[PDB]
Amino acid sequence: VRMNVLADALKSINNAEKRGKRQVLIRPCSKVIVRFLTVMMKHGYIGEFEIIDDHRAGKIVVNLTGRLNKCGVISPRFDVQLKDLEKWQNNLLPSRQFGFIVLTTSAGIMDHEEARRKHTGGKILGFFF
Amino acid sequence: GRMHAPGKGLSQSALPYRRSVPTWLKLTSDDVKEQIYKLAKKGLTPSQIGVILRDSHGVAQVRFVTGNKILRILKSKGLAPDLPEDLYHLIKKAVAVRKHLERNRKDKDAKFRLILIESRIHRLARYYKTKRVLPPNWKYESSTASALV
Amino acid sequence: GKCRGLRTARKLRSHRRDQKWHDKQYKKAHLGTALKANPFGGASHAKGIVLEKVGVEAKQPNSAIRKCVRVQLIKNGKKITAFVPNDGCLNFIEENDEVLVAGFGRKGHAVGDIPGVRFKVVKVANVSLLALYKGKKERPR
RNA sequence: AAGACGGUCGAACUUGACUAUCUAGAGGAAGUAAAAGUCGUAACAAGGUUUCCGUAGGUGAACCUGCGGAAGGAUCAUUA
RNA sequence: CAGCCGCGGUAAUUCCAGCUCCAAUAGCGUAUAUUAAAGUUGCUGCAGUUAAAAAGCUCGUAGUUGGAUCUUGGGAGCGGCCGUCCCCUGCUCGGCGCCGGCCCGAAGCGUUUACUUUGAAAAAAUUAGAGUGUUCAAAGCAGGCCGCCUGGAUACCGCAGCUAGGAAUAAUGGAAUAGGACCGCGGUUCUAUUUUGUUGGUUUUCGGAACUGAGGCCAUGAUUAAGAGGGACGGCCGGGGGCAUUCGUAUUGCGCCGCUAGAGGUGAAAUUCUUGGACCGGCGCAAGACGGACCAGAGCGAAAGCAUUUGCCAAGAAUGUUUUCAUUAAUCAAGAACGAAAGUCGGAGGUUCGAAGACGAUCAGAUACCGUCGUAGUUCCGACCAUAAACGAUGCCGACUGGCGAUGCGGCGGCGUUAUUCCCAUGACCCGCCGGGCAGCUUCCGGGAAACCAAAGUCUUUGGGUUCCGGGGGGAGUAUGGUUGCAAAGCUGAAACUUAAAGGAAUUGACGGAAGGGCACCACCAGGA
RNA sequence: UAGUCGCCGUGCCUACCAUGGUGACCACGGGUGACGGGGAAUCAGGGUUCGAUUCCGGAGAGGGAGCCUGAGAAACGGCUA
RNA sequence: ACUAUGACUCUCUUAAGGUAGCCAAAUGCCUCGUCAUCUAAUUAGUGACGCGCAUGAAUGGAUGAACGAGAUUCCCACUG
RNA sequence: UCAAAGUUUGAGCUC
Ligand SMILES: [Mg+2]
Ligand SMILES: [Mg+2]
Ligand SMILES: [Mg+2]
Ligand SMILES: [Mg+2]
Ligand SMILES: [Mg+2]
Ligand SMILES: [Mg+2]
Ligand SMILES: [Mg+2]
Ligand SMILES: [Mg+2]
Ligand SMILES: [Mg+2]
Ligand SMILES: [Mg+2]
Ligand SMILES: [Mg+2]
Ligand SMILES: [Mg+2]
Ligand SMILES: [Mg+2]
Ligand SMILES: [Mg+2]
Ligand SMILES: [Mg+2]
Ligand SMILES: [Mg+2]
Ligand SMILES: [Mg+2]
Ligand SMILES: [Mg+2]
Ligand SMILES: [Mg+2]
Ligand SMILES: [Mg+2]
Ligand SMILES: [Mg+2]
Ligand SMILES: [Mg+2]
Ligand SMILES: [Mg+2]
Ligand SMILES: [Mg+2]
Ligand SMILES: [Mg+2]
Ligand SMILES: [Mg+2]
Ligand SMILES: [Mg+2]
Ligand SMILES: [Mg+2]
Ligand SMILES: [Mg+2]
Ligand SMILES: [Mg+2]
Ligand SMILES: [Mg+2]
Ligand SMILES: [Mg+2]
Ligand SMILES: [Mg+2]
Ligand SMILES: [Mg+2]
Ligand SMILES: [Mg+2]
Ligand SMILES: [Mg+2]
Ligand SMILES: [Mg+2]
Ligand SMILES: [Mg+2]
Ligand SMILES: [Mg+2]
Ligand SMILES: [Mg+2]
Ligand SMILES: [Mg+2]
Ligand SMILES: [Mg+2]
Ligand SMILES: [Mg+2]
Ligand SMILES: [Mg+2]
Repeated sequence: VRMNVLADALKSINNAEKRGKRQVLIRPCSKVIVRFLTVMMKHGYIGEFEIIDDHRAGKIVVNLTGRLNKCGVISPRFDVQLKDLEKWQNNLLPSRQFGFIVLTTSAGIMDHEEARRKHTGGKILGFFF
Repeated sequence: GRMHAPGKGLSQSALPYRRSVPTWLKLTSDDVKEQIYKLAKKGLTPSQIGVILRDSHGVAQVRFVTGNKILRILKSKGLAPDLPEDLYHLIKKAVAVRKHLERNRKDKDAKFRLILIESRIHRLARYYKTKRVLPPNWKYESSTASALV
Repeated sequence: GKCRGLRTARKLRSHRRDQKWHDKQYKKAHLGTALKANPFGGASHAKGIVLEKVGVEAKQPNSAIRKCVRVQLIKNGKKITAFVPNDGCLNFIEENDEVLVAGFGRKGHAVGDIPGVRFKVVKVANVSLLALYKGKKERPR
């Protein structure tokens, strides 16, 4: 059965961005997804999406720009100590200059660099660059 | 996809967004209940009730017009059956199968379908055991089953 | 992997534990039949007595008469065709003399022409065969 | 003190059972490695009876035939 | 000689010597175990259409994974619309004390885990590491000024246990036959204890445990109904299954009638039948196979597969649906049902064909290919069996990314033709849309060793879930052991030893008793010495 | 359950009752060229193998067993088979 | 292509010329056949070998649990 | 509108 909503959505967008598609409809609306989009949006990687409320699991329409090479997921949700954060971000990213690993925490949903400022380890969700 | 078959049919009811009642309908929940009492007294399932109401009286859903649902109302008045109607219909089906096989011992396909049916029964039975509607000692037993319809 | 579950450590480890044995080399190391069957018994050298001189013929394209020698080990009693290498060294090897034998760099595998000969002679009577071939030392008589 | 009755532990010998490991052994029957034999030429070109699969029986040897499959076939088509 | 490829058959850059030249230098060579190299055991990180590979199919408890839904925000002051510092529990004894009340401090109590951060706690030795002129260093923890001055630090130290902070993600409870909260009223039974100035005793008042009557108030109590799933309903649909029932010709056999001498069969013949009437034709009878042609790149079935008529029995995929329940689900060692042909055991039946077998033919041989006979078997019922290239050689669910026409089913809409005939509403055409379904074509989507695939795609930009299974060829699916079976055999399943290659796709040749084109009197054709 | 022994707690031992406990989360049984650990070698990151060996803990002095003596021994450079 | 043997071929004789299996057995003269085991020692007995004077397929061949007042050989305990 | 067609010194090919 459908286990991971986010896991289906993020593939759908990467198969859009490869084709240069302009706006994308995603069928199951989750709160975690919503937090994820708002994280990338405040930092400027995409435009203004809008969510279609049905007294139900909503839908979401993303107006896509063209700056996103990939937006990936890590299943299963691994715990991540501050020891392993460097090895993860090394092996999981293009470079030491750019690209991000987004992990939700007790503190809240935020980037790994913000986790470095706040002194907060946690559970890896995914990444993008 | 379906559980014990290869079909993957997508056909079902689709309820609309407005949970509001229409303007033309002025039949109250109390009047509908007095109808419920008569029909339950006469002997009828929640399904067939919901069917008639939507057909003649033009009231598609009671859950939407009134607040609570039809089965919980029947449960309040003590019309609910000893066990759920779907298990009722399955054992009745099971019996007719074993009956037809009794003369017709060869029907192998009938044996295969029977066995899948019983697997489906015990699956539901464990759900209802967790939902705390059957007692722990309940048990489908082809010997005793035919007593139950 | 395929089960990328968070709680399948056991299932994974078990599978690995079964499949290591299908690797031919691990099985080679950990079952004893190879170590026991090997007359060297996990050793570099082994002493033995010369009992006869044999000219084994070479394999194809090449064409040669390789000079081997049937030794019998003392500790087990097993019999070996230890090959003497270089030019004119066989006249030195007298019969009924102790020679230290070594391998041939292949870990249980035949080498080229000499069919089934994994062993070569190092010493003769506390005298290096090299020293005899070079002419540094002499045989004690 | 010498000494004796009794209890407990009990070495040791005798026997059996199971159990592990190594091992001799008349003669037989397989595989593999060298050869420039002897008998034929199945197979690869329709290999001159297309090939192969499962299963039965047969024959000095390779092989043969029966029944039902597959094409990795010598046909991706054959006409209201 | 050469780890390997290879060298050596009379000018050997490969041997033995000399002549030189190279690497390393008081050190180098050889052997064996072992490690990186190995993305050749892969969690990070392999493969599984064709190179080795997916259980024949489906059911099934443990195992593993599982939809959505409940707190978001608020107050005062701050910095260059933006960010940050300050704050977001509740329910007996004294002072920031102030004019019995208010607040604070203290004691006790808190629906519960995983997760994360702190501290303590950790034997030294070791490792990393600060300092330090062993004359450098390897070492040591010493030393330095001319009486004095200093060092003899520090870090890492899995996992589990404890300690206090944080509460997003993943569980988990709660009020639904309300034996439901607050705060109250009165009984029944039992008592902590204070009391009547002093000698003694009890119940009360007044406090603390169980039981028991009827209230007032609570916004009074039940998350949605998933393009998750089950079950119901409507008319359909289909070589779907079983049982019983009906029909057809042909067939071979028989009986009878007609004319008659050959018939059979082959590349060419004979054994064979035949003037005791063959073959051929007509009419009757007979038994068991088989249901052609209609029959499609069509349907249904878990899979093998499933097609003469009619009847009975029940089922099901798919469709329409504002039908009910509200997480009941997906995949699965162990265990189980089914499973073409041959084979086996009993009966029943024994028409055809036809393993075996015999003989007749060709042929150097043929114990085969050709022929005449012909046994078991081939048919039905009842008992076993579980193996095929059981092939799409392609496991199941789930999502997304190009078209195009055709088709089968159910459903919907829409000029007109055409039968019901006399309209309606149905039937056949006709033009469309919708769901999933067997297939087809199509392209620089991208992938792939290529052959190829809208899937064999969404891969070094590598993780949606889960089973099975492969790691050089042979030896060998053998042996030994175990288990099943009347037997046949099935299943599980090693090693020694040998060996440097085995294979796939595609290119160019060569060959072809494969086809299409074209030519020549050292080819033929027509002929001649 | 009640005692015995023992410095105490306990099938440690004795007697009388009850009939339990473990198991695909791999027990049970068999193997181990296994004393354990602190550590070493190797390395990109993950890991792999080794570690009798000068510090700690255990066990042992031909094989097994038994004991006096002592605060302390089931001692082996103390005894009896 | 060591000798031996003879897979293979022919011929004479008859209508073919002993296939599958088995043994010095209750069937073998020469014979106490030869080798191994069983004994200190074994012309007996058991297991392989086959040239079988003269094995052999319903004149049935081979096996085979249970049973035998059947024929032989050995071992334990036991005994005038 | 299908009877058949076997072999080839050991005495030296090749980037
Ligand atoms: Mg399933
Ligand atoms: Mg052939
Ligand atoms: Mg042909
Ligand atoms: Mg052929
Ligand atoms: Mg072929
Ligand atoms: Mg024959
Ligand atoms: Mg030289
Ligand atoms: Mg590597
Ligand atoms: Mg390695
Ligand atoms: Mg192949
Ligand atoms: Mg293959
Ligand atoms: Mg399959
Ligand atoms: Mg397969
Ligand atoms: Mg979810
Ligand atoms: Mg017919
Ligand atoms: Mg089939
Ligand atoms: Mg299994
Ligand atoms: Mg069959
Ligand atoms: Mg059959
Ligand atoms: Mg039978
Ligand atoms: Mg025939
Ligand atoms: Mg003949
Ligand atoms: Mg024939
Ligand atoms: Mg198969
Ligand atoms: Mg991969
Ligand atoms: Mg192999
Ligand atoms: Mg080779
Ligand atoms: Mg000529
Ligand atoms: Mg001409
Ligand atoms: Mg340490
Ligand atoms: Mg120690
Ligand atoms: Mg210790
Ligand atoms: Mg000791
Ligand atoms: Mg002692
Ligand atoms: Mg001394
Ligand atoms: Mg001592
Ligand atoms: Mg004998
Ligand atoms: Mg015979
Ligand atoms: Mg007789
Ligand atoms: Mg006779
Ligand atoms: Mg006789
Ligand atoms: Mg016998
Ligand atoms: Mg021919
Ligand atoms: Mg020749």
